[PDB]
Amino acid sequence: SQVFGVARIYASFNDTFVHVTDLSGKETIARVTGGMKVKADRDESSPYAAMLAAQDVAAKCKEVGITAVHVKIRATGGTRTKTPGPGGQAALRALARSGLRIGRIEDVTPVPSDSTRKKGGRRGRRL
Amino acid sequence: PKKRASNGRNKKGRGHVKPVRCVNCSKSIPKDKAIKRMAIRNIVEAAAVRDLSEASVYPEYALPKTYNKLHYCVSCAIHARIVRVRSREDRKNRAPP
Amino acid sequence: TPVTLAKVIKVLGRTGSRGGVTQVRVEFLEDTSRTIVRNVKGPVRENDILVLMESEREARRLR
Amino acid sequence: AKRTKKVGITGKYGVRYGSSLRRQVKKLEIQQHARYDCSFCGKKTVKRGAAGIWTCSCCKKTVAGGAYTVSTAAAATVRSTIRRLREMVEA
Amino acid sequence: MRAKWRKKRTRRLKRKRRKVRARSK
Amino acid sequence: SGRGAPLAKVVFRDPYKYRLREEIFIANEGVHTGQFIYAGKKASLNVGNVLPLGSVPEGTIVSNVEEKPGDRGALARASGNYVIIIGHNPDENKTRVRLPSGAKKVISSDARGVIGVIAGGGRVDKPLLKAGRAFHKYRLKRNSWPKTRGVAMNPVDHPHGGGNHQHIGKASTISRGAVSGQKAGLIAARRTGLLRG
Amino acid sequence: VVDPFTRKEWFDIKAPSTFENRNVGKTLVNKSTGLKSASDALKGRVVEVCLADLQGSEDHSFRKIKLRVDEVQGKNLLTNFHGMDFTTDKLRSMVRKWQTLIEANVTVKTSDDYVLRIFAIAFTRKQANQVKRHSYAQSSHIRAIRKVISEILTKEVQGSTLAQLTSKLIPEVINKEIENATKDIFPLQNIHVRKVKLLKQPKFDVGALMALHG
RNA sequence: AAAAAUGAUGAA
RNA sequence: GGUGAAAUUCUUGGAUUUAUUGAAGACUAACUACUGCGAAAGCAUUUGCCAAGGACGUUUUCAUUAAUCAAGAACGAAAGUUAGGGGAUCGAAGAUGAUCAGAUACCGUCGUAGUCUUAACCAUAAACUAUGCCGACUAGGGAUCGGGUGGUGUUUUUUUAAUGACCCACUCGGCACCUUACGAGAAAUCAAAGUCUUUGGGUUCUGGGGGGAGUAUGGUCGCAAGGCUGAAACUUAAAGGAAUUG
Repeated sequence: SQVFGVARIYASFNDTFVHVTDLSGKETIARVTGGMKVKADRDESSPYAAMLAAQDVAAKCKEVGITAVHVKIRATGGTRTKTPGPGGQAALRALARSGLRIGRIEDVTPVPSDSTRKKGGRRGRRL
Repeated sequence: PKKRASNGRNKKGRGHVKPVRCVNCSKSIPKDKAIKRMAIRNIVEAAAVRDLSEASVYPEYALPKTYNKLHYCVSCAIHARIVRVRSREDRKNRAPP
Repeated sequence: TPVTLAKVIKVLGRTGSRGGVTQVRVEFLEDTSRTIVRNVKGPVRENDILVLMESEREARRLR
Repeated sequence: AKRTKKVGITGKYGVRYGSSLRRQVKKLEIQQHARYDCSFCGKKTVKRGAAGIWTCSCCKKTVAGGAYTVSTAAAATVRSTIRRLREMVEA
Repeated sequence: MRAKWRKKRTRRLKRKRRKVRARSK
Repeated sequence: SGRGAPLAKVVFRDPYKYRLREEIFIANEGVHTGQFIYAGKKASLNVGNVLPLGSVPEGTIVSNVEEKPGDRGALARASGNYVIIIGHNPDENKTRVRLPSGAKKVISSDARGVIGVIAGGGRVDKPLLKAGRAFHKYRLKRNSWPKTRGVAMNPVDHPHGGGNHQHIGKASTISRGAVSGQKAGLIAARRTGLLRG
Repeated sequence: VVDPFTRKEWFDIKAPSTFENRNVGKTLVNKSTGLKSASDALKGRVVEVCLADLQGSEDHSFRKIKLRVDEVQGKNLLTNFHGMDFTTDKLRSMVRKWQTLIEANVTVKTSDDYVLRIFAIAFTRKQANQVKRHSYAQSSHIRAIRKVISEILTKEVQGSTLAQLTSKLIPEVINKEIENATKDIFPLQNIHVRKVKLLKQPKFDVGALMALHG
């Protein structure tokens, strides 16, 4: 009784992608990032930016016909942090509170079973 | 002088282990020495739990968790307050709390 | 209408480097079951009513 | 008695062409003039006629091989790979 | 100065000494 | 003479007339005198056998490969060279292979090749050490040795000739569209200098 | 300049008969144009579905399913089995410390020419009344368990059609029989197939697809 | 995880 | 994208992001431990082949065949060297954007050699337990790995009736750990670093205040880088260890 999409939230540091697609995933509806909700260049990964992006994405999911959405949360992954950025939870909650129905949340961060050498050098990034 | 009977690590019997990389700075640290934490968290924050349970299409959803094993070097663990410098006798305690 | 009335049901503590901001928990007046945590500038009591220009941002910088 | 300390067979070249080139040539000429085991008759009688041609002094069998060795590592690897592919095709 | 840098700069100096003495010889 | 790779004399029976037919194969390494060679669509996958590209599996090492079926061998003929089979396209009746230069090629699966690698490999690893051996090498091939540098000539003789010092004097990279008499140096070079620094 | 969603049809997606309720969801492509038709852009699509939704039960909350569109007829996309996998939360919740992790892996082809890779996962179990801290296995038990798991998996596949494999994956009979076969070697906790991937496909043979959709 | 260099000689 | 903040870069020729494929090289996460194996360096995907090894069991066999070792020999992280293959990633050098008084530093973006492999070299590390090896004895305790013994112990298809896992009690061997030091030590600490002025179980190697200096020179090994061996003149009253208070 509801039409489902897939939200495909990518919550890194430095940015947050909110990207709804069909079930197949190859048709995209309302990909909005925090970097085009804020103009600060450092607040691009903020929860406020993520919430504004998710509100826009829900607005465009409506009047296109998406009523419910499955959720694929993701971090940068690979050899990088694979900890979700600040904006993932704010985008999730904005999607849930902006009229969209929700189902089947899952974490799809790319995790290596083993990997190329990580960036930074042997002694790491020295601050 | 020698600060620690187990110099800074857990390696008695082998000699070489393998490096891991620090999650914060990517410093190479032997696995036996690295400070290791298991981050098991609900995939949805506690303040958003009610909102997502009300917005769910499933009457009885399970609210999955995320599992992530973090490896810290000594400097990053101390800077991030994961471990703290301890008094001379308190250093000998190995219990987690 | 972008004006939200929320009532302070609990004062959490002081925040800010200089201690000028206060963590509070407020419940909405339109519905008395939706509580949020906000950062407040001046002196606050329990049962004080705040005016929320926006009403979705959770308060950061906790203690 | 030991007549040369290191030049070996390249002592025919005297002092010319450079010691590195003489060392490379020494390695490959020792390989090229060695006697090799015959895979057919089991004797140590296989010598090079010309590059790639290896003939056993007895049983007179000739096998195509490497320029300076009877078998190259590539040819052995190819033989093993072809055997494996043959085995899966036949089974 | 750090010991490994004493060693490194001394090694460079020994290279220069060998070079000038080979020049003489 | 003039060839690094040894040759195998392989004699077959004539299917249609009572007589023998001698063929001149490029010997693959490990092939011996007195060995039975099988050629055809139903030949077994053994070193020295001649098979169509379609009938052999992925990763097969072949040599003397036909670009077109029936041209009797065009690819991977020099000593130590081979072709790697890297895939099939049964609907198109094509086989994808890797050539010795690294190029990827698509050939009809009816083209034949010899299982194995051309014999005589490792030949260019040994230095010639002296002009006399290069002389004997090229007197069995053709008159392309020795080579006089263009900058050692006069302007009448070569584009690089002349000058009060030996020097090219203009870029030695020459366009593909240049005419005969101009194409000396590096023709249509996409890049110059030492590869990967 | 132009709204791109005025040229969409919202094709419906149908699951094979080897599942509970057939209606999976919805998808959209484009208006069929004389240059490019919707069918080509709509075939080959992989739709990711939770087996809980395919079966109408929450005990299949993990172990998601991939459905591959094989052809379009009318406004219905008839899918077929394309893969199975566990959810990340399930895998990470099962992989805990102080127990041995046993993984097995086979590649086998069904009765029809569906060559596919089957995985399998199991963990060592503490006995009731066990006082020892960890319950690790002795690396010969692991090899014996892996051998018997491989034979069981190779035996249930290549003796079945892809449909029969799916219809025996849903009730989880392979992991129960793995437990029965391994119970004399070492006790185990979480025996699962965890993943099925398909490597090569046979000819289209649309008759079998229509046998699964009817 | 912004920046922060230096401090003449002897002197119960 | 990236950062503390940026910029260098990419981007309506569609970047980033989504999907379906493919190729390549490298790695072997989670499980993973005060756990295992190896002479050390080291060694973590599956399966097959090849030889090897410790411990245990042994009313098997030989009978001193042993311990430590100048000379001598094999192996020996990383980097580095020669030549071929490979060359995804990261990344000395280099190039660039920042920061800065400067900043060819830290931070950012690239990027050569290198990183991987085959065949040869090199022979060095805080190559560390900064504790040579062999042997004997001296204190309480609980775990753990491998082997063995016992229990009329539990548990699994049939509920002692076709045999693993677990439990209990011992034992040999091992990685260790906790408490305490009767003892030792300058102390830190140590179960050996004890059995040392009540000084002797056997044996090898090394040191003799700090610098000059692991330098010069000679020899020798190495393709080289360099390794090994290795002074003197001269100079100087401390340098150094472990703790205490600030």
